[PDB]
Amino acid sequence: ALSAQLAKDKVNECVKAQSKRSGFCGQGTHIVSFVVNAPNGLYFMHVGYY
Amino acid sequence: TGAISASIGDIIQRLDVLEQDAQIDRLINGRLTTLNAFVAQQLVRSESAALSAQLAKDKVNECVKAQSKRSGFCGQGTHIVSFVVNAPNGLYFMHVGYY
Amino acid sequence: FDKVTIADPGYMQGYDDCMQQICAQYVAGYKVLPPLMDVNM
Amino acid sequence: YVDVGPDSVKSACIEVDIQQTFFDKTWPRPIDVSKADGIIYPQGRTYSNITITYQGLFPYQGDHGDMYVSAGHATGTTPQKLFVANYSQDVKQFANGFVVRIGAAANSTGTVIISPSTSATIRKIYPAFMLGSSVGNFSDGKMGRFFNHTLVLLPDGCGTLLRAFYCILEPRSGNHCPAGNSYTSFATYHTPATDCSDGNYNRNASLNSFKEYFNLRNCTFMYTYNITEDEILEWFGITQTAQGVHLFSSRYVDLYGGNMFQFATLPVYDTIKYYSIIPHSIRSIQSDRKAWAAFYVYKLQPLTFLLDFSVDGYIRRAIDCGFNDLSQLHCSYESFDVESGVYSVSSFEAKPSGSVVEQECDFSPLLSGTPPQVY
Amino acid sequence: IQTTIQKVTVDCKQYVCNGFQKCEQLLREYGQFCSKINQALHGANLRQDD
Amino acid sequence: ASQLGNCVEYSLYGVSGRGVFQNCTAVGVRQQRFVYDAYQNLVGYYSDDGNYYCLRACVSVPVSVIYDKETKTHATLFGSVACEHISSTMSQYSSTRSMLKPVGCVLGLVNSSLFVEDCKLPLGQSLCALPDTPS
Amino acid sequence: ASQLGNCVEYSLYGVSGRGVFQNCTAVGVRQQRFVYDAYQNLVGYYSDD
Repeated sequence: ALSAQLAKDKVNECVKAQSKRSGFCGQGTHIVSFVVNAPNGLYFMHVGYY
Repeated sequence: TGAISASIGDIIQRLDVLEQDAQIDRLINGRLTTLNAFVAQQLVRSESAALSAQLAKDKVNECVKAQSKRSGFCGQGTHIVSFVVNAPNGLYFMHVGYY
Repeated sequence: FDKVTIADPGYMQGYDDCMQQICAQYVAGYKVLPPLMDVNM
Repeated sequence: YVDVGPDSVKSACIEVDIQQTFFDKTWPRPIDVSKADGIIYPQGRTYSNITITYQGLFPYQGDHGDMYVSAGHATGTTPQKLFVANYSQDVKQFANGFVVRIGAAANSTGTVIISPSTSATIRKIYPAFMLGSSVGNFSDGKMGRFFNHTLVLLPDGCGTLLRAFYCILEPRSGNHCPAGNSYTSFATYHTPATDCSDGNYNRNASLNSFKEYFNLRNCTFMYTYNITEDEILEWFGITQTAQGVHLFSSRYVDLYGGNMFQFATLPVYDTIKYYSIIPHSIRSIQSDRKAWAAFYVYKLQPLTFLLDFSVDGYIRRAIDCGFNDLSQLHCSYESFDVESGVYSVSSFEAKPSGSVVEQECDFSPLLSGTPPQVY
Repeated sequence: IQTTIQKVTVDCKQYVCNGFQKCEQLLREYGQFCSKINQALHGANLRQDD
Repeated sequence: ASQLGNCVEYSLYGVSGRGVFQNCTAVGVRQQRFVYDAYQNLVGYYSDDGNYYCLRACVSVPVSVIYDKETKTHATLFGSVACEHISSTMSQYSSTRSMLKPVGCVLGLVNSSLFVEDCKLPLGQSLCALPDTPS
Repeated sequence: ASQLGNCVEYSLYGVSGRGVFQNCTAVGVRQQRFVYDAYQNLVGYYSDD
């Protein structure tokens, strides 16, 4: 349940919203993220800059 | 609730003093075992409560203080104001959400 | 605080409030401690 | 059996005078756990500098205990009657044994009891006991007769030997004598002008003054212990288990510190339950009377102390966990030091009163009818 | 947000032994456990106050 | 002999317990000498020939002590107990105690404590709900 | 059986076990001749006169 709360925040912080943050987003500057389901949870594909 | 658990195995009325020590030893062992269990559970609940206390502090300084201006669920829809009141051993939050 | 059902422990009266008739004083082991702060504060 | 010298030749006893009021005095020196007074170290094994909690036979803190006390009555040139309190009538139980404080009034100016206006400097004395398992009464009727073999412990030699022995007591039929007449209380004496002479301390005075009153038969064992003369506070203690009857002293190991260590186990296998003290007095002349420190008796019972051991391993501090709520806090945490705060302690429960209980040979046939004949 | 849990301290040797001397002796055989229980509860309450 | 002792000690036909008997109302068939309440412990009405003695168990006074190591000063506190429900060295009660040792009635009776006048920083050992008991 | 071996097993009056010995400077009451430490086990002393 705690990590599910983290999942809700992750989708709002990285996927639905943009970056402009240095902690809850993909390595380097964060450009976009995608989600797909996975066994027992979600799966995150943060896309960054380098 | 002891092999015989009659509120005191041989409270002062049953077989002999020598047997009394054995039954009371059995009853003591577990009375102490479930007291240790109680303590362990209290520790677990206290640590969870401390993590959530930190969460409530973050909530007071984030949603309540400045406008959240945050994508975070806080408020369901755009967040505008949020008020706090005391609740039984807890903090109750009343976010205002634009729809 | 009303619509919640808190049996209540009892401070400054709880022992006599229970003697006139929760078991914080009858089992004589578990004692609820007061919560560090007044409702007013 | 081993003989401890034959009987006496006297057929009459020295007159004994009872002055309980004179003996009674205000001298309150209770056992203190802080200074580790009346504390017995575990004799089988030793412990290090670590401070721990050790479960054993102790006297409980602040116990004022049981007190006893004076030179005999006399004339300027001749010693006469002896002043002794009526200790014979009172007999106390021996559930776990007792510890004795000895001569803490040393080196100070005191009050000569027999002449309450007169002062002298206090010098310590060594107490005697009788320990047995059966008690009765003398032929005069006074309570306190020791019947079964009795562990009668006796100092002597003006304080240079301790006599211990477990004999049958058969009293003597003279005047002032216990199975005799004019009896008030058994006692002892030594004659300082003849036996406390410097370099010539005689070693049969108190034995003589004990066999004046009783005749000992069938005695099983007896050991002697040289006693060095000083003015230093010391303790004694007697306990009993299945292993036998044990004795304890402060004289050998922590003489200047006051702890207590076993020195002799006597081979008694009778559960001692009763004991009485032996009253004693000094046969000095009126010009040469001195003061003689009151020795005190403190019971023992199973308890838990938190004991401090110094680096040398002597106990200089303790806690009686049973006395005061703070001591229970000191007993917990395995340390004297406890942090400032609010600590819940054991609650006080209600006391039972008037235990309640909930729960007709008809004479009607006798009441009705007409009586039949004797046949 | 839940925030805090109820603070309770349990008396030791009064819960386990109804108040009989025989039972108290058998317990002082074990008497370290009561001390640890009390220590733990006191520590938890102090931390809750903090 | 009378069932309504209203004192701690009591012994019933089949069970012996510490009670506080009182005249009460409307509970039980009366067929059974003792009436249970969903537990082995029994509310025990009906032992008297005809009376509602709804009983309780014994009542123990919670006690707590403040070491205050800095000043080495102790003041014992009684939990939610009344200012007058105890007496110094009470003979009514009987604990790991061979010896022990009305100003505060806001939380519980504090015997060896005093009373303050205004506000002292809530530091140090402190107390519960509101008192802060400075040394 | 004497002080020839310092490093391994020993066996005293009523107390036996394995140890390593040294002539440490001085700790204990020295009259009863075992020194424990807050536990069951012993710091040592008197495996000699």
